[PDB]
Amino acid sequence: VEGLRRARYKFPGQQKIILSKKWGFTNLDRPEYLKKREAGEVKDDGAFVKFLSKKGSLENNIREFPEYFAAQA
Amino acid sequence: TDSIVKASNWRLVEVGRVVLIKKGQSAGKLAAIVEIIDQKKVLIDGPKAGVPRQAINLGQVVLTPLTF
Amino acid sequence: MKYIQTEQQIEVPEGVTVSIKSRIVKVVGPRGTLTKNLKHIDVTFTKVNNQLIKVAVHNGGRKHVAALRTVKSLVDNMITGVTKGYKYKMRYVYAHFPINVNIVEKDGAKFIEVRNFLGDKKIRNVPVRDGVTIEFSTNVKDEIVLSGNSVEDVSQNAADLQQICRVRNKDIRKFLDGIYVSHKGFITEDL
Amino acid sequence: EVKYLYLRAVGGEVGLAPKIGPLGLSPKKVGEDIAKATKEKGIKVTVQLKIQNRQAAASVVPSASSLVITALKEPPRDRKKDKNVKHSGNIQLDEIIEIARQMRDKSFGRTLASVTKEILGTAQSVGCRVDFKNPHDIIEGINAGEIEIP
Amino acid sequence: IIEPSLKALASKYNCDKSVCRKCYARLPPRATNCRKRKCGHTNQLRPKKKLK
Amino acid sequence: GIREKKAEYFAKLREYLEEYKSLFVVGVDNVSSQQMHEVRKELRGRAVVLMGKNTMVRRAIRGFLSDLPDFEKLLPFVKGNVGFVFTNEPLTEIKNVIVSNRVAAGLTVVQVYDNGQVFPS
RNA sequence: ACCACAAAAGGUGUUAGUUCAUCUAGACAGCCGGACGGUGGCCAUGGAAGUCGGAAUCCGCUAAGGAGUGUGUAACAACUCA
Repeated sequence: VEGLRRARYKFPGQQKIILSKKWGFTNLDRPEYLKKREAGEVKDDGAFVKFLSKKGSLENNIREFPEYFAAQA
Repeated sequence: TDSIVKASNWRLVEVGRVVLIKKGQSAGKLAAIVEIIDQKKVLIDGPKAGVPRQAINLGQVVLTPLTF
Repeated sequence: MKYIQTEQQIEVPEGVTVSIKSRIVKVVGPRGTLTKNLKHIDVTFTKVNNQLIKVAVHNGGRKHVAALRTVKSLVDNMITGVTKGYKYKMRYVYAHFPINVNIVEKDGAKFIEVRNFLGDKKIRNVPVRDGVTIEFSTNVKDEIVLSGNSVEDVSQNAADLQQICRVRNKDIRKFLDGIYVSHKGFITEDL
Repeated sequence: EVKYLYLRAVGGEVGLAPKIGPLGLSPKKVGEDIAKATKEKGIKVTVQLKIQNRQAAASVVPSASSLVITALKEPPRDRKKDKNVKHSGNIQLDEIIEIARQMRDKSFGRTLASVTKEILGTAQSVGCRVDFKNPHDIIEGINAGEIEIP
Repeated sequence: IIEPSLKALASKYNCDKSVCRKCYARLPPRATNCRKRKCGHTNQLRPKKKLK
Repeated sequence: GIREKKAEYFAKLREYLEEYKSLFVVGVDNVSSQQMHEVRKELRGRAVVLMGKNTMVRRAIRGFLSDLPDFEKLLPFVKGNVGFVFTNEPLTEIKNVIVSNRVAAGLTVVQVYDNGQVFPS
């Protein structure tokens, strides 16, 4: 908030700086993401995370998400 | 020889100060300040003279030296 | 924010009597009398008793509350000047040319005469205001003492005696010479 | 008889006494060799509280807890040649750093042996003081021998 | 020969000050504000350089 | 964590009131760390010295009117740079330790509190 | 209003507002006193004790005191700051 401020000068216009929500490279608000971490829908790929879907075929959804359905806390 | 700070004898706005209404439909009647709202509006009622209870700006009214 | 009233309380000791009409202030005490014109500031003085006076600003802004506070400070300086009095001890600074300071009478005006400041040939002169006396220090080298009632007269005379010895066209942090105010005390010895 | 008190310092065997002890009626060259009989174990840098009674050099040894932690370490060096730092890490002494540190005049305002044994046992920045760990993170786990010294 | 009992009060009145950048005036060390209306009361400052 | 430290202060002041019965309010003014260190070392047996913020003590006493209200008579005597000494020895030995020891050229005892009353000692 | 101009950046000039933290559980500011001990820690040893220079960045008493914020100094003393 004092580093984008320091770059704010080297642009034209009068643009502002707001603090992001939602783990702000992805979508999906910070408490909703902390609830989806506990379910297991959230699969780490490099630098961005693929999300689970309920409309795909079931076989590859199980073999790509082994931890969602189970008795893991 | 003492502290000869003299008077500056005012009449003040306060709860209980009796006023004379000079502008409006009340037109020259005694009322009493009931509860003071802010620096400019007060709440008055003068019920034995006939003016209804109302908020008023302190421009329309003029203070009397009497109190109760 | 338009405060509805602000007040300050001035404490009055025993041996002084104050007389405030409209905004003219007269303070009488064991060292004499002082007067001050405060008609330009819109404050109200109110006696609560012989020892305490409240000043007040009713429906005032921010500047006006600051002006109330400085009215308190000025009346306090008048009271402490008429009880104790003020006494500034100034101390000379010279490296090579000894500053020579005399008290002369010129047409009844009692000037202070400064000679040989950094070897200057200009004979510098400073007038002495009304109510300030000037003594020289016993058994302390290079010290003048200005003592009087008000802080304004004493301090402005000390500042006139200071600023008449500025250094032009040279380095001020190398040429350090001048007459500087050293100590700001009271005339009474205990305080 | 008079009182002269000085605080001499680090020296290898006989390693500027003259400027501090000229007014106390003592020697200059003989006083440098008089401190060799105390700091000669004790070859680590410490202090010496000397007390001259106006006619002789009578130097004593001040109880130093960091030098006592250095007295349970490696002494290997001779003089002027170790070429990097002349420092050496050494053995733990988990029980020898609790009896000697709690006997160096009981300073620093301690009300326990685990207090002094952590004050002069967790300040180790030249030694590790452990065989499988390090110092300065064992003060919250050293809870033995507290009732023995007190 | 100044005998620094006299020089310390001189540095108190002269040398222990702060310097603004755009207007180049003498300012007190704890002061963070210029009192002028032509420079716009700006806030950037520095300590004044002493001798060497 | 400031609320935690102040709740800790409330908890320990409630603890050290309800365990001791002999109180020595002391007028400790401008005392150095050299004097206080040999007070912390000397009083390891009977008396516990408690310094701290005497204006934090005000609301601490105000909130302790429910249990032991006889500490109500201490708020006029928390005035000044004062500290507390918590012990069970009633009058003599603690006053002889505080006042007489460690003087050089302020360690006095201004108030003595014993189970509800006040004593000049 | 067209329309005969004004900008980036600032201002403790003043007014209102958002958020965080201390928040009356005496806050900041000021004045008064502390600002410990291990510890000249390990060192490069003419001399280095926080302080020409290097790494570790601890513990107890605590109400609180840094293997120290500058100065002074062949080294300290000492003032001062959190």
